[PDB]
Amino acid sequence: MNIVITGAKGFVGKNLKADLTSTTDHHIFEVHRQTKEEELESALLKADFIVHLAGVFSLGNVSYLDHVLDILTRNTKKPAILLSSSIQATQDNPYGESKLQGEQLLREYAEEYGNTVYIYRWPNLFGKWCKPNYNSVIATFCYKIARNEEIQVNDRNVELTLNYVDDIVAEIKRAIEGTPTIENGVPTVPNVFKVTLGEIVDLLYKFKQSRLDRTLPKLDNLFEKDLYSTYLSYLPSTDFSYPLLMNVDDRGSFTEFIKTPDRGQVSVNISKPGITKGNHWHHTKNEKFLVVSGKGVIRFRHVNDDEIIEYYVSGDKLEVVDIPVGYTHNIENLGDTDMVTIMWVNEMFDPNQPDTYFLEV
Amino acid sequence: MNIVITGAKGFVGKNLKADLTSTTDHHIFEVHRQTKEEELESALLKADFIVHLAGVFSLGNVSYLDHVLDILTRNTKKPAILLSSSIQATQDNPYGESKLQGEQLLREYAEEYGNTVYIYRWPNLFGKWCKPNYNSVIATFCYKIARNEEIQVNDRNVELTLNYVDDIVAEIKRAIEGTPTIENGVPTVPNVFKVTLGEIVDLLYKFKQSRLDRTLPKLDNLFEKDLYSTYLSYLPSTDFSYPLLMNVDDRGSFTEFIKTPDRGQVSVNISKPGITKGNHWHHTKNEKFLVVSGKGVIRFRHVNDDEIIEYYVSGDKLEVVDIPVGYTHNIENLGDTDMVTIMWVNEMFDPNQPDTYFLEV
Ligand SMILES: [Zn+2]
Ligand SMILES: [Zn+2]
Repeated sequence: MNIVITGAKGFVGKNLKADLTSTTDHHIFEVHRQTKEEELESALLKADFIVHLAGVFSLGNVSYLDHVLDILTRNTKKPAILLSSSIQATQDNPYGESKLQGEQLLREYAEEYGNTVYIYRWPNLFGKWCKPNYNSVIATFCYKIARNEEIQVNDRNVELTLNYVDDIVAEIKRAIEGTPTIENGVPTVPNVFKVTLGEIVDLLYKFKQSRLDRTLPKLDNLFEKDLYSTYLSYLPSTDFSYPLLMNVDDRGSFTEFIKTPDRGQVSVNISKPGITKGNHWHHTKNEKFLVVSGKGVIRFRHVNDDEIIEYYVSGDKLEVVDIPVGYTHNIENLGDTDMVTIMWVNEMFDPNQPDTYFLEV
Repeated sequence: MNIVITGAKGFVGKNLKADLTSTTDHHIFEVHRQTKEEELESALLKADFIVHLAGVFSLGNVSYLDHVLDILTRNTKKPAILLSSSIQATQDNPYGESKLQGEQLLREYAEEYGNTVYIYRWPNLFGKWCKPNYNSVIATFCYKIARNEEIQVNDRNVELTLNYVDDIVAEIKRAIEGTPTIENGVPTVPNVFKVTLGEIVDLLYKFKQSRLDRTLPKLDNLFEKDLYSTYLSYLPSTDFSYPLLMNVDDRGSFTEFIKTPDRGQVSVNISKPGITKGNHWHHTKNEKFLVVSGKGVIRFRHVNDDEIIEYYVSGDKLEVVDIPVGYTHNIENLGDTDMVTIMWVNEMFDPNQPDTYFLEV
């Protein structure tokens, strides 16, 4: 079908368009405030569904929605209309009152012409293509912090009610096919978050500093997860990468990749053609060795024993070798090319309280 | 100094010995129930510290502690004595009463001869070298489950009070140097756990099945962490490794390594000498690429744009490249040897709700 998006050059617009063009077969007609009146009528008349995302001469009727509905008046089919209103319609301030006037206008128009309408009262939004140093405080904070530019926070206790652009787009796609999410008898976007400005700033700064301490976001917390992804989007195009700390010597190198306080950490060990590393055991520290290039052996020997157990392994067949506690173990490069072993460990490395003890074989 | 360990062939014994010999300079004399009376006197007389871990002719005094104290009677120096009693001393059952008689005996002996004594009331213990199908229900469960042998659980609600052998050993080492952990005026091992048999069996089964779904233990939960390490110790010496699921084709392969619900997952991508993979973008799925062998490029292009950004990278210099949302990206092998890239992703892969969209460049 034909979908027209008013305010298509906006934050939600660019996102909805990108998704719809890739995820669907529908013909998408974009409408922005620089779309000659000629095509505006064109697209509107062709329309099967209208996603009205656009905004709201010091005198005179300048309502854009009014104009749009006016033109749709000559549309054979009764295309459904989606109206993005605000939770501000409640409050009594110019912005809220304006958005309220828009709903009212649309319901009246609907009762006369019969178009099915989906009116949502969205809260503040956040997500990737929002513009910084404009209206969105989150986009501004992400953009600045990712550039070590200082930010200004008047009150960290200020609460924010939000919806992530991903939900917004998923809900619109659901309305587009007549299955909107209803709650309290009205269409309403799911997963609304209530967060403090302070919590946001902390999270953002943590995201930036996580680059250095190889830290990760708590991914089972929806808001944090969504915030992390949007933060990444405001990254300078020349700052997508960062150098890791390689510990180098004659045997090769050992590099930490990812560290977490609850699921261990993973590092990369590189061993030169003939060296052997290890020959030690642990009380409770334990690992998972995975060689992704080269070939060699991982040897074990229970502390109270003489039998040596060997595990020949290489990058051709990917297999993990657990390192059970209480066994000294070592790993050796048996090939002529560097051996690279990915190592997962159940805890952070601490030279003061190490849990590793030297013991050959 | 000289440390004698009675019951040195026991669970805590083997552990204390292993640690002390590697972590310290002290001379360790092991004493077990097969140590001729000759040396028993020998070691006891030489002793500077006694760690009494040993146990408690249907008629007659058969108390081993009584005998030990008797011999120490002829020890010039007044070596400190550590006595492992049980929280059972409270209860009124043969075992508890016995352990109570031991404390009493030691305090009386101490008041006369002046030896400083450290009396602890330990709960049930668990840890690596405990023997299965004997007294420890945890060791038995680990040993069996790791062998797909069925287990028998009469009541899952049975509560267990435990101490992990690591704590036991750390506390003894602290007493050995006169700085025992005091609580309620008595020496007491830290980190006591209270767990249900059912919680234990669940955890154990989860540990075994985690092998297949590439899952990880919740490492910030002390009991689980300790339990996981002990479970690994009961693994058959021929079952330390497991095969990973390699997705193979012409371009190379993609293998999942580690999966978690809260910190993402990491996989291993292997690319043949000239292929290119990717050419897609995501809404909120994001990654971290790290090439550990070979060389190539990671290309980016914002969806609403034409500029192509390139990141030349290889295994010589280890550097992570974040994949920001909203940019299509692809990675290509520019070398003549296979390229292996470690890939961390913020969420599990789901072909139904994929968050990946094809888009060249
Ligand atoms: Zn190790
Ligand atoms: Zn990707």
